[PDB]
Amino acid sequence: ARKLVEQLKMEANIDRIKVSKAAADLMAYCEAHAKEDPLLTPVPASENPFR
Amino acid sequence: SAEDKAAVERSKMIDRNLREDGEKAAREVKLLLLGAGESGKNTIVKQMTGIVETHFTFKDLHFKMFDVGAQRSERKKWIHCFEGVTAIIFCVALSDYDLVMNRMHASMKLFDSICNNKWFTDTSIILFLNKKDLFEEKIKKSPLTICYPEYAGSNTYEEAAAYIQCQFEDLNKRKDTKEIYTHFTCSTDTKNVQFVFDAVTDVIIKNNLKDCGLF
Amino acid sequence: SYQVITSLLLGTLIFCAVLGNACVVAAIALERSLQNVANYLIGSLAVTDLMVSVLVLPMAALYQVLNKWTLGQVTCDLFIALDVLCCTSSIWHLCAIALDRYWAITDPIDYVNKRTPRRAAALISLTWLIGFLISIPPMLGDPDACTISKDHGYTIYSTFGAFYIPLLLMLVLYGRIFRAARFRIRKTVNAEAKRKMALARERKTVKTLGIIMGTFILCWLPFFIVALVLPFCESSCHMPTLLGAIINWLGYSNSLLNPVIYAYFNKDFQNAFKKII
Amino acid sequence: EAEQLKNQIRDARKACADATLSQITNNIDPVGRIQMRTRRTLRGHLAKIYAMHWGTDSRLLVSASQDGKLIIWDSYTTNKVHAIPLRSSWVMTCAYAPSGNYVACGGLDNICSIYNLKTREGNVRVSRELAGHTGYLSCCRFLDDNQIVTSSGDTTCALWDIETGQQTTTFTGHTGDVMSLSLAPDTRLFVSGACDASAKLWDVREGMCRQTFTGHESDINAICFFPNGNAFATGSDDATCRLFDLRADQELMTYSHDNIICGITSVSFSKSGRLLLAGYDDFNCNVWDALKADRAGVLAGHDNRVSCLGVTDDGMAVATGSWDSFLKIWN
Ligand SMILES: CC(C)CCC[C@@H](C)[C@H]1CC[C@H]2[C@@H]3CC=C4C[C@@H](O)CC[C@]4(C)[C@H]3CC[C@]12C
Ligand SMILES: Cc1ccc(CNCC2(F)CCN(C(=O)c3ccc(F)c(Cl)c3)CC2)nc1
Repeated sequence: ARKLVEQLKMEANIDRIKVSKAAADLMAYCEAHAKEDPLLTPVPASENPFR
Repeated sequence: SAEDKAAVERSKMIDRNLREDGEKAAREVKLLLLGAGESGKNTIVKQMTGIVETHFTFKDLHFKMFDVGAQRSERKKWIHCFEGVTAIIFCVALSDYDLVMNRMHASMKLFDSICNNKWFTDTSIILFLNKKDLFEEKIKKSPLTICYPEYAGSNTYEEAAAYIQCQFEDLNKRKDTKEIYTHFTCSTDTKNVQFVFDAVTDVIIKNNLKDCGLF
Repeated sequence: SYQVITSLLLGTLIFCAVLGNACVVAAIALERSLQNVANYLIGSLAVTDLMVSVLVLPMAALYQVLNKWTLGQVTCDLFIALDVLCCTSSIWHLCAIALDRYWAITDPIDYVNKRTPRRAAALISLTWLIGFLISIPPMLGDPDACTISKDHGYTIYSTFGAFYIPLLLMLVLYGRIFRAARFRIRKTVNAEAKRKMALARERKTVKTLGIIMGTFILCWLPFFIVALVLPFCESSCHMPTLLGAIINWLGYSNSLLNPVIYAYFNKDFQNAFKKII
Repeated sequence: EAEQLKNQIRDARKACADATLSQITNNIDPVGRIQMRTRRTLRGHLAKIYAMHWGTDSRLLVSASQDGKLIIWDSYTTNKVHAIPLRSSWVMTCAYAPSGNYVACGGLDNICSIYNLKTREGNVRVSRELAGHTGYLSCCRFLDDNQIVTSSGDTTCALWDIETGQQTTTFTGHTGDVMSLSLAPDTRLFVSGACDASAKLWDVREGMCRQTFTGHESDINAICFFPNGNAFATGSDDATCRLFDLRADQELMTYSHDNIICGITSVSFSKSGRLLLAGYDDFNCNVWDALKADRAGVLAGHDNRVSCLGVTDDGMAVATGSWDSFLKIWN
């Protein structure tokens, strides 16, 4: 109906970016935050609150 | 460390409260009421927002019965929340055999789904069959063959009620570890709580027999 | 060569009993689903059998191998007292298990409302009180021979309090349980399938009660009928040493067999073993 | 109409991508495999655990159990801090306030109960009751001490004002029951998954479905927001997890394996977002890689299905709560 078609009318009028650009942004965030990620590398027990 | 001592005392008292609440809730017979709509849930509750709890004691035995009729959504996303209830009290109105498919067939489908359910493999069902007098009036006014086309009995209480009971028992598939306690209830039958007490005691006895290796 | 075979054959039995009891206790301790009243009784029985097979079994094997008890006399009295404490404690653990099963099978209302771990604690305390009060009278009142007292009075008192009164208690409790369970199975009963299931359940309860009573009887009855008759007819009938030792170790094997009956046949314990290994 | 209008969106789904994320992401070295160990274990609940939520302090955490209890821990010292009794014991969700002064819960009672925690007298009282839903309250998430966003089994999400007590906004459009709910880091939008295999991104300010993604093939159970804020991850009963991008409007990566056949109950992201952790019906929590779609270890199983998990905002710990009434901390 009118409500159902309005639910997706604005979906067409959206800006889609390149998937390569999105992957580059994700890679940049991961690499700029990889250093401060205790789950990636084993955190030393000195600063680890779970000794 | 005064803060640590206070935290330890708080943990100890919280553990005490949790343990005592668990002990209180262990000695309660958990019952799950059902029914495909106007099958007699209100009558069963009166003679004894989203979920209604009826907590009643009979012969020093506590029953807590949960009705989820007002909960209209996908059942499988919350049905497991009732895994471990002592018994299921499924209610079916005998007068709904002719009403419209049929409310009787809808009740049968719901009964099958929650009986052969994988969260309710080893739990017993206390089936009620309400409105026997109205069922008699309706079978005098019209045959039962509308609900069950493959029927050849007479339009009397005995044959029709027995066939309905047999059809509802046949839906059970876990015959090894569950049994159905069919009863016939009217608006004046005062033995319903007695029957549910008998069924609960029987299932507890059978569970103890299985635990000791004698069943 | 004959003294090493009889030592290894007894050491193997002692090791099997110790490992079995230790495994049962470990399964109960390392599981949260196995901490109920029934499993508490079974695990107390397993602990008692562990005490038997760890304390009184190595010294019994040493006495069997070295025909002479060179380990003093007060030590012999102490070991006899500990033995007649632990064995009667095992028997009364069996009786307590039977009585708790009887209460659970007869009274659902009690089973739901009043059942608590304090009931199991009281049962175990009564069992061990009986054990101590049976073991202590010998302490109150051939050097190379360690045997129980043969006074007629204490002999009949201990044999009845540790095997005959417990035997009658278990017999009547399990008989009433048998009739109650038969009534339940008949009450539960297409129709042919229902009656076949009822007959299968009846055979199952008959077999379980037979296993329990056979483990009790075939183990301790040959020991206790001898302990009752021999002190009255010392010289009328000869008691061979080999046959007496076989009877004594037949009684001793009850501690080994108790886990195999009460825990190693139990589905919860089997599941705990499978999950822990 | 709507079905015809969906055609151009479907065409753009493949026109804007014309590739796969694996080709772009296959040029980086995988991070070293991590063997997380159960640092702490929280006990005290007596029934199945249905939800948990880390506090913003990275130390406290709430947990909801079917026994009728909502417990609040202190994972660094394992000691209890609170145990709120419930009006209804059929609780299936809980939430922690970002301020930490409030805790939400809800379940089959079709009402989101808000419990205050800055009480001088030391106990807990219900600050507000929100019973405008006609279905079980599957999920809830605080935006502040004033506004919350719930999602119920009546195929409806709702932005509630706690002080007003009424639905300030109602998010409709989900065909099935909404089971999952995640908030964007800026809280200007949120994403909610439901049982119709669709995750919808809604703007809180306008209350309109800004985006819709139909990647999953079964009932979505869990959802989380990537730390970047331009992507999110979704886990369903199809034994698979997916990552979708807000700007790209396309599913990027799919996480699945032959050793996983059961449904996913909870998902979350790490501090950098590199690792994706998801708890399954097979007792296990698997740690994935958001840039390579390869596993980085399986946490030691609970005794029952793991119903919830949570990665701390600083990435310092991962809690998993299961249907066996235990909460395991991994680090
Ligand atoms: C499997 C269960 C029933 C426990 C083990 C029971 C059997 C195998 C045990 C119990 C007591 C044992 C006996 C105890 C003592 C002796 C005396 C000596 O000559 C060594 C063999 C012999 C004769 C043993 C043979 C094996 C035996 C009969
Ligand atoms: C009331 C009662 C009496 C006796 C018993 C069981 N009594 C078994 C034995 F009669 C078997 C033979 N015995 C030994 O072989 C033995 C010898 C030296 C020892 F140091 C030990 Cl420890 C055992 C002595 C005990 N239950 C209850």
